[PDB]
Parts: sequence; structure tokens; C-alpha cells
Amino acid sequence: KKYSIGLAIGTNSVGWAVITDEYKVPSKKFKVLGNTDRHSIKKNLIGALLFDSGETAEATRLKRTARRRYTRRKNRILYLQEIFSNEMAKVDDSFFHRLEESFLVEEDKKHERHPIFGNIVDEVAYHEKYPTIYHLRKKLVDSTDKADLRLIYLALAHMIKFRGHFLIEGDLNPDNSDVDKLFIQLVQTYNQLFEENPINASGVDAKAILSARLSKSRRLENLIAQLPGEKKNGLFGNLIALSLGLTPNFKSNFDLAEDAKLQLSKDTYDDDLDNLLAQIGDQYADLFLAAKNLSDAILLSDILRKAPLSASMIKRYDEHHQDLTLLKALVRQQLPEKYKEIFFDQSKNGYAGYIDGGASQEEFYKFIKPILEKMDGTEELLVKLNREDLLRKQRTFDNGSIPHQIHLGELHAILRRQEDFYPFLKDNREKIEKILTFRIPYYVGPLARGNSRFAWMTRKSEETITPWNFEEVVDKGASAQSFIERMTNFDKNLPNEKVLPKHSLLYEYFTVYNELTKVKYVTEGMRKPAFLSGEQKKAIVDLLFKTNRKVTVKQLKEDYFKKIEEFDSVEISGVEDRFNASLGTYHDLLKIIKDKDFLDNEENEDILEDIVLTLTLFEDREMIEERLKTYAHLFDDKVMKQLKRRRYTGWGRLSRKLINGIRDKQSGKTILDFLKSDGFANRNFMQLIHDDSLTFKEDIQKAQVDSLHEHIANLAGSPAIKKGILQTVKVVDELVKVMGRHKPENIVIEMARENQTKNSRERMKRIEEGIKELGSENTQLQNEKLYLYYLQNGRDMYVDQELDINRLSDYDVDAIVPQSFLKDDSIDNKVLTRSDKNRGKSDNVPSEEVVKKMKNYWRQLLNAKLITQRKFDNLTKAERGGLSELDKAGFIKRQLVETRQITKHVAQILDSRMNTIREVKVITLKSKLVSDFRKDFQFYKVREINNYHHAHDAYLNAVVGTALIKKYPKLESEFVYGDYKVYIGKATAKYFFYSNIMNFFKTIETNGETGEIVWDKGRDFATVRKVLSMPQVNIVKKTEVQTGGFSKESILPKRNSDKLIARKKDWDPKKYGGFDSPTVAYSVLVVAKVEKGKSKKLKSVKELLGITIMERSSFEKNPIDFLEAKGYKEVKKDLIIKLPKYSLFELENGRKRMLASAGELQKGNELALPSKYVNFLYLASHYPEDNEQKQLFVEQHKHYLDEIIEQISEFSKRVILADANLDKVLSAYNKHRDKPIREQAENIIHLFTLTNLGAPAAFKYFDTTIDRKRYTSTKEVLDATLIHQSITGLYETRIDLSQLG
RNA sequence: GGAAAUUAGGUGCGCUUGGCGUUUUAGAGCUAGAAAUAGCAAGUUAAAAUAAGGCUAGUCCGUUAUCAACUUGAAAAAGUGGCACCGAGUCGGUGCU
DNA sequence: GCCAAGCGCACCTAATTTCC
Repeated sequence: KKYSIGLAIGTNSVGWAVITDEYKVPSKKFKVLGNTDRHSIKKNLIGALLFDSGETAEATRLKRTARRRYTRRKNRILYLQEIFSNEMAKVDDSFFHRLEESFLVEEDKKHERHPIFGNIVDEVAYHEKYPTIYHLRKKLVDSTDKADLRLIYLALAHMIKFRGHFLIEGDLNPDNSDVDKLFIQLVQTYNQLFEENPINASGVDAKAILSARLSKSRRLENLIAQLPGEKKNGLFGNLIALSLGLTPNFKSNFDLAEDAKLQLSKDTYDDDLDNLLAQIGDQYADLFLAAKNLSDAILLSDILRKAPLSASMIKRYDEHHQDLTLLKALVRQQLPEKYKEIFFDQSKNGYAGYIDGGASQEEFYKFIKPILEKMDGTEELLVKLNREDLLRKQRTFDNGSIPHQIHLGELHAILRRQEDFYPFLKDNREKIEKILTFRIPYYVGPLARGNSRFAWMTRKSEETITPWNFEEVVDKGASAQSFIERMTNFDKNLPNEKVLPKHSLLYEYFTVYNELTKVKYVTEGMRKPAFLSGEQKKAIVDLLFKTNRKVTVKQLKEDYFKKIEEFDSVEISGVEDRFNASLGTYHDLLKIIKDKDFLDNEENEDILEDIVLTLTLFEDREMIEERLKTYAHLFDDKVMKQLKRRRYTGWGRLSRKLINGIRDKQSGKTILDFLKSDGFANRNFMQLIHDDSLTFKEDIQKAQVDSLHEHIANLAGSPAIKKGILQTVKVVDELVKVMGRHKPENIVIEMARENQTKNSRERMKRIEEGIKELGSENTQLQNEKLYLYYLQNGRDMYVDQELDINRLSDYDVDAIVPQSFLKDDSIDNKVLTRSDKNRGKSDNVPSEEVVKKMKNYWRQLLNAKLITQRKFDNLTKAERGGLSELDKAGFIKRQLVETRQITKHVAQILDSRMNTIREVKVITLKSKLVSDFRKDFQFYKVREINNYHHAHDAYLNAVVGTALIKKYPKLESEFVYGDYKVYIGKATAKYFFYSNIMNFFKTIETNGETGEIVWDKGRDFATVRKVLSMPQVNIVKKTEVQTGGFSKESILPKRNSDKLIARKKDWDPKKYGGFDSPTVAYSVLVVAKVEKGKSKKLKSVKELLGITIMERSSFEKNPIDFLEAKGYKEVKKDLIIKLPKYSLFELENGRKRMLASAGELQKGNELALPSKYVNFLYLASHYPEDNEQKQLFVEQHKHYLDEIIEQISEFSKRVILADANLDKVLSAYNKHRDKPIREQAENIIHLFTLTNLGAPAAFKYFDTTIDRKRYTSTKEVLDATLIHQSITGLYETRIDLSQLG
């Protein structure tokens, strides 16, 4: 018999069904294993596998990094404590000890409870003189008096432990603090360079503008606005932006050919500036210096106002005191009835909650704001609140802007002050400072000893790596090299050959000749088009591609064919407007080394290939020098300086051994040789690789030498969908064994599209960058119309006119490619215009009329990067011919056939495992075909009822899939791999996919092309309806061992209960608090004896123990010792059953339960509603007129509202066993019986949350809501029937646990 | 179906790094009462931990993927369950071997 | 439990040119 298999792949489900020629679902008796009275059972060959989602590795990685950083932060302190160890023991012997015990309660604390000095008197005095750490810091920076070494350590430790960011490479100058004096100095040096066009900085408040709390882009706009006739994209405008921390491009300001982007924070700025000044002149040298100095002043004034930061923290502390003192007074005098709630009540978001409650600054401001407004004399207070500078703490969320240089400055100062009084401080100055400054390079990674699967570093020595001897022990080279070599692709054609750099000389030679060998030309003398020749190819490369970075068709026509070969009229094919491939690297090195004869000499191909490789591999200037030491004799000093800066990025798709190369046997030529000259053939790369006349094909296939899991894991795509793919393959494989190892006829796959789950800042940056290129709040950009308004510079996209910023609601949002052809609603296919009719045709790409008029305006937006390249091409698609009638057909075809790559991988895998010439055909459809089939023939789907619809979708897929391929034999739907046979009527093709493909279903007996019965409207319709009416479907919930975090991450306060988890072994929760809610990995059946106190006797028990994630490693190593440690003796090891989550149990009257944990159960049954009630619920919930009115009649005619309630009731009273809940359901039901059917049926659907398989959840009926009732007892399970299910659920082993007492 | 180039967007994997949060303790609360309770004073900071912990002791590892049961394999993983027919409230019945 | 910065590599999507 010939059977077919349908598949519905989701992120949490795999639907599957087996189907015969009559479109029916087979039945089979399956063997039942175990110790039960059941030996066989009848099951339909249809079902669904449900599972929890696959997770990404992101959360695991973030925590992995955080673990390393906590370890390394602690080490930094230890490094500092080591240096202080000797001299501290003389001053205080237990100081360091009191620090590492500070967390302990006074009882547990071995030493005296005062960490700093060890007595109450000195300790109180300290906090009295130094309320904050910044008071001490600022003190030690300025004062020249000998200070306590303990106070010196804590000041330095505080700097080390919280050292600030590393976003700014290099030092900053403390002297540059005056924003105005440096601004004027910046303007003056500008006017010195440009007397013809001076800048008046008379009435500009630079400090108020540049140090404003607004964005860099906003502050840039503010300052330029005060300057008449000055542009933001202007030279001075770009100088300000550089000073603000932005990255401007001076390429336009100096009419340069290449980019000249500068950023002061970047480590390569000094070289990029020297690169720029080399071209524009050293007359702008002290101009960028003046801009540099200004940025030093802007940076300081923003985050602070000899120890600027600490002093700024002190001022904040002082003003906090002032404003608090005033705040209490105004309350005592005006609102005394609110004083208790504000300053004593932690529960409220007042000052009390702000200090001791845990309320945030934002929550505190919102609460105290109306209070301030009600009172008077709060004018100076509310202005601070709106400026977010009212009653601020020192340690807050915005301290992240503080560079490490500033903490370093204070640290450096303190060490200098006490360098004389304390000896070892003078020697460890560079040493202590290094602890603060040292940052492990990203290209080095973890400093492992070969025990880390993430590490790649290689050491020079066996010594312990420290911040001081890092370069001595660590080989930066082999570490940085390995960093890139471990990620770079290998050639697919030559699996053992590493791929070439993207900017390789040979590579660009390849790309150019590959394109060049396929262009054609027609002159007046020839009647037929011809390929270029070897001599012609060599000339063009010599004269065009080596004399210009890019080559246009016009350049090919004029500069070559007309100028060199004396041809007036020439027409070029195989290339449009300009060549895609180019020789960029060649022109780069040409400008650098200034030796053309050296470059054109193929004798130095290996040399230049080695240079580009090292420039692509390494970024560090010091690493470049060591890798270019062999070429010191070839280039002068100035040449090497320009070559070290030239660093490339990116890697190609082909290896060197492949391109030039393996030689063909007879010809002796490499692939590149063929691309240079191939007589009349001019075969391109794809033709050479597949040519059986050549030996490239054989050499490649002989070069190619993996588990299914690993292959799937390596595929791109979400781990959620990849998980479903693996289970799909297992379902199919088991189904084959079910069908006696016989392959199916067809496999029809339907894969659901996944869901769409900082953005305003991303959108705001693309606007600011676009406006500045045109010379024209963040949360507001959420709206599509407003966002497009700025994207279109307040102008129409179809008409040359300005749009009103108010009547946005009165204007239209249009789609470039009509919604009928493509299902795209993104901004890449969206346009804000005044009218729909201004686009021209309503069934096509915007007319050539509006294209010819708006082409320029669009290009301006394109060059301003306000619109995508793709969006541009779609806007002007009518210029190239517009949407063809075949294109219209293609868009309809691609609505039925899946296009996604990840789906093609599933089809490819199943095609490789089934066909071993082609026995099985793999078909991949979209959900549209089945969905329309359900809507057309009233096979309505209601997901909230049960999970059967997953199996239904799979069933309907195989039906529609195999019937369409039988009725109309075409293979644009069936998957083919590597066996592609390269080889009007579109009006019919468009009409074909538009209707006729589903029409042969509509109505009597449809036949195939050669007398083959395909669809019988008399019987096959009832067959499908019968299938969807089957009460038995194999629904399997994939049982899984829970992994991940030990518990919830929230550390709870101390409590008297013993439910809390200890954060450390010695930290009892009663005194220190801890975690709650431990996560259970899996449960274990335990049949043993337990001591029944206090008789010291034994009583045999049968219990369910939950093995938590934390305990799992301990348990699995030695379970019997583990169980004995918890009070379980006389343990029957043979009765230890592993019970992961979702383990299935059957009880009385067929009710099933699944394990959610060792103490909670879930509902294990499905409510199989008849199809009649299903269609009624769909229609009544959704409320051609001649066709829609008739369906409204049956809706009105039927009284099913009372019958569905009876269905749920019978199910609930039998299986759900929720007495109190169900009674509230029935009472609230008839309560709203007066409400219309649409309002009734829509709430009836909500009621199925009561009967849904899985975890109990709350559901509401109108205004009446119902709390969820979960099963908090697992005692029932112990005397029930455990059911081990295979992935399909067809093969099951059931264990009667009642015989294990 | 697949490959290369050109433009761009987007997603992931890995590394390096900053700032919060949380938890315990330190920062002597005072006065009036026999005490529960009132009147006030005060609050901004720090230490330490930040999965338990582990060994190979590294400035390393510690939350992804994968997992029914029963037989096998170092492993990857591979093996193990008779077929039609008639019905349908979760699968049942009848018949063949 | 959250927010933020930087670097590299790989992949997918989406139109053009040339091919298998």
C-alpha cells in the first residue's frame, strides 16, 4: 500500500498524520509493554508532539561573562591587598580580616564589629568626618598631611573595585576644563585659517549649550543655530561634533575622494588624523588640536563640576542635605499631616522608601512631585526635580559615563601625596596603577590552562599571568592569530583550504575576470554579439581597472572601444551602468607604495598576498610591524608608516588553491587562467567547476570527505525552530518503522512563521544623520506616519510638495509593492503620501510618470540613508519595466510555496534520508493553502479547544499537497537538491496560481491528466470531515529534564522559616536571608522505609522525591548514598524510577495527569468536541453577502450555547475535578444568557482554559473572572499507571505503580 | 534547487568591559514612661556576596543544545513491537496468522 | 534581575549581473 505523511512544524509542536490513497487515516493495533494487563491497543496514525521552546545561548553567555568579571574584580582587590600586606600588619594586624568578615552578624563575626578601626569611638568619628568615601578620596588627593594607611587603602580599593569604563583610549588633560576658553580658542584658530569666512562667537553660550543634558546631535544643532549661515555638515560643524564625541566625516569638507572619519575616543585616531593631515595639509594640525582640547572640557563639565569627581560627589551630598533640610521645614510648616508618611513609611514612595524602602529615584520623584506643587517656596526644588538633580545619591545608575582615567587621576594623586611618608607606595606607583588600568584584550580571551572549551590563548611561559607580566607570559600573537583562524570559513570546494581575505589581490582579480569574461559587445562591423578575448580582457584591466577604482559601461565605451580600438558605435551586454567587481586593493597599495612596476609584476604575487593577509588578520600596529619585518628592504620609512595604518576586514568565499590554483590535467591551466583566456568558450567559474571536459569537477569532489544533531545545530536560525526540526526527523523515522520500513509516497511539510518580539534611539540616529546630510523626542518615533514624515523630510514621496505636520491622520500610508502581491507591511515597503491615487495604477509598482518626476528626490533620501537601497529599487521598479505579468504570477506562487531557507534545510534533510533513485517526494507548502481550504469548506480551526488542530493541519497538508501534485503534475513544489536541470502564457500562469489550483476542489468528480481519479466531491469531503471528527489523536508532551538556574535570582531578606536556600554553606538564611523556589530537575519514585519518630522504628513508604538542579550532580553520582542521607533506608534500587517533567499517569475513568514537579500535577486529557460545535463557535465569534448571510442563519438557528456547556461540564466532572470552579462557571454562564450570541460565544471560548491540556490558568467570563485551581497533591500518582510514550505515542510501555507498594 | 559578485539591512555565536539592583553588617539614636506607645533626631556611605560549589587550582569551570521505556555500542548512535475489515466520546469490536 | 559599551566571525534576506 502507498501511504503519505503530512507534517506541521511549529516552535512548540510537530503535527503528523499518515494518509492513504482514499485520503483516510489508517488504524493499527500496537504492542503494549510493561507489567500491566494491557498487551495491545488501537490507535489512529495521526498525532502531535508538544514541547517547551528551545532557548538561545545568550542568557548562558551573559552569566558566563559576569562570573569571570566578579572573579577578576575580586582579584584586583587581592592584588592590592597583597601589596599592602606587609606594611599593613605593622599598622593593623586584623584590618584586612575585619573587611572580609563585614557581612557576618556580630555573633558569627570573630573580630570586633567595627571594620575600619576596631572601636566604636574611632568608627563613629570617621563617618562623622567622612560621611561618604568621596570625602576621604578628595581629602587624600589635596591634603599633604600623613594619613592612616587604612584610610589610604580603602580610598584606593574603592577606585580599584569600581574603576570606570574604557571607552576612551589614551590620556586626558586635567587642565582643559574651561569649555568657553577652549571654544573661543577653537573659533579663533578657525578664523585664523579662514579670514574670508570668519565665525562670530560673540553671543554664544557654548558652556550652557555644549554641556546641556540633551544628546550630542541635539547639542550640535543648538550651537550651530546660534551661528548665522553656518551648516551642521560644514567644516566647523564637524569640528564641534568631533568635540561632542560623534563621528563626523570630513570627506566632503575637503573635497576628498575617500572617507576621512575621525573619532577622538578611538585608539586609531592619532593615526587617522595623521592620515588625514597628510592629504589636507598640516595647516589644519592645530585646528584638530583645538577641537581635541574642547572635547576634554566637554567631557568633564558633563559628569562633574585636584579631585573633580569626588568634590562633585561631595557637593551633591551637601546639596542633598540642604534640600532635605528645606524639604522637612516646608512640610512641618504647611503639610504636617503628611510628614509621617514621607519620612517614616518605607511602604510609600516617599523619602523613607527612597532611602530604606528601595524605591527608585524615578518612583520617588513622581510621588513627591504633587506635594511640592501644592506647597509654596518649593520653586528652587521643582526646578531641580525636573532637571533630575534633587536629593541625589552618589552611587546611581548614570555613573556609567565616568571614564577610568578620572578614577586613575585621583588614585595617582593620592599615591603621590603619601609617597614620602610611606616607602613602598613610591615603588608600587606604576604597579598599583596598572591594576586599575589593565584590561584583558578581547582577542586574547580567558587565561586558561587548557581546561576551558572557550579558550584559545597560548602562553609563552608556565608562570601565573598577572597584570604586570601579562605581555611576558602571554603570546599576544598566536592568541590574536588563533582568534581569527578559529572562526574563518573554509572553502566548501576545498574543505581543508582556508578561505582568502576579502581584499586579496588574487580575489579581486578573480571577481573582475569572472564578470569580464561574460560581457558582450556589438560594433557596426559585426552582425552578431561576441565575447571579449584574452587580449581584450588584458587591455581593459590594464587601462581601466588599474587606472580607476570603478569602471562604468560609458568608460568601457568611450575610453576603450572608441578611444583605443577606434569604434564609434558600441553596445555592451552582461553589465549594467557600472561593473560590480573592482580592483580596490590594487589602487590602495598603489597610492601607498608608489611603485606601479612592482605591483604589475606577477613575480611578487606571494609577497603582496602575505601583506594583505596580515593587514586583514591583525589590527594592532605593533603586531603589524613584527609581521612585516621581512619587507623592510623593499619599502622606505614613509611607505611603511602608510601601510601599517591600512588594515582590512572581511573574508572571501573561495580559497587560494581553488582560484589560482589547481590546474586542469590536459590544459595545465588554473581557473583564473581560464577566466583570462578561454578562446570562444569564455567559461565562467560556475561553468569551469561543473565542466566534465575539465578535471576541476573531479578534483573538487575528491577533496570533499557528521551526526544529525550536530548538522542541525550548525544551521542558522532560532534554536526554537531548530528544535522542532530534529523532532520532525525522529517522528518521520519512527513512522517509517510503523509502516514496516516502507518509504512514504509523499511528505508534505508546513512550517509556521515565527513571531516578532533602544529602538527609538536607533530610529532617532538614522533621522539625525539623514537630516544633516540634507541640510534641513525619541519615543514619538513609534508611530509609522510620524516616523515616515521625518524619513521623507516632511515631503510627499509621490509628489514634490511639503506635507502638513498636523494632518498626518488625513494623509495616506501606501505600500510600494501592493498588499495583494507581497505580504510586506514594513517601512521598507511603506510610503507616506497625500493620496492613494497619486501612485498611478492601484495594481502595480508606482507609475513611470511619478518615477520620472521623483527619482531625484528619492536618490537624495537614498544618499542620506533615509530609505533602504531595496526600497529605492522598488520605488523605481517601473523604470526597468515594472511588475511583469509573470512577476505577478511569481508573487502568487511564493504565497503558496515556502521560500525560507530554514524550511529548505528540513526538506533537504528528509530528502537525504528517504531517497537512497527518487522514491520519496518532499513537498513544502505555506499555511495559506490549508487555511483557505478550512475557510472555503468550513473546516474551521479553533485553537483554544484542544491540541488536535496541530494534527489536523498536518492531515490537511498531506491531503491538499498530494491532490494538487496528482491533479496538476508540477515540480515547483517538490524539493529538489543538486539535480537541477538547467533549461508569454504568463497571463494564464498568473490566473493558474490565483484561483484554478483551489478551484478543482470546488463544485463533480475531478480527474488527473491521464485518466486518474484525484478528488471525489461525493465521498472525499465526508472522509475529511470524518477524520477531523475522530476522538482519538496521539498527543504527546515531550518529557524533559529541567536544567538551568538553581532558583529565582532574587535574594530575599532573613526569615524564621527554613524554606529559604543558603547563599553560602556557612550563611544561614535566618540571619542572612537567601533564595526561594528551588528548581526541580526531575522527580524520583522512592520505595523504602523511613524512621517513624520518636519510636526509632521503621515504616515502609512509597514517596515521590524531587531532585533539584543543585542536588542533581550529587544524586546521579551515588543515588543510594544520597537517598540514605535524607532519611531513606531499605531502598529498593530497582524501583528507583526517573520521572522528568510531563511524565504521564492514567487513573480512574481515563483521567490523566502530568508531573509539573514532585508536588504539583497538570491536566492530561483533551476535550474532543464534535465538528458541529466547532464550526458554530467560530462563526458566532466572528459574527459575499449572499454567502455570509446564510452562515448567519445557521448561527441564529442553532441553540448550541446550552449544549457546549454540557460538553465542558461532563468533561470537567469526569476529569478536571474542579468542583468549586465549575459551579462558578455555570452560575456566571446563565447570568449572561441575555447577552447576544457573539458576546456569549466569544466568552465560551475562554472557558476551555478549564479543559485545556497542561498547566491550569485563570480565565474570565465577561466581568466575572476565575482564579486558577492547581493540583497541589501528587499522592494520586503513586497508585496510578505510569505511561512511557514513544515520540509518536504509538508505542507505549505502561507501569502499574500500585503493585510497587 | 544551488554558486560568485555588488549594495545594504538583520540575526546569532564568542570574547573583553562599565554602571545599577539585591542581601547581612558597620555608621553609639535621644527624651518621657513600669512597659506597650508618643514626641522628636536621623537618612545620601562602605565592606562582602552575587548561582551552591568544583577540580585539573587556571586571574579556569559552573544556567545553551541533547534526553520515553527496554536491549545493545568507547562513542556517534544503532537496534526491539503481525495484517486487513467494520464502526467511533479519547479508541472499541470482528476476522486472518 | 536590569541597563550600557566594544571587537571578530558566521549566517539570512533582498533586490541586480553572470552561471550550474
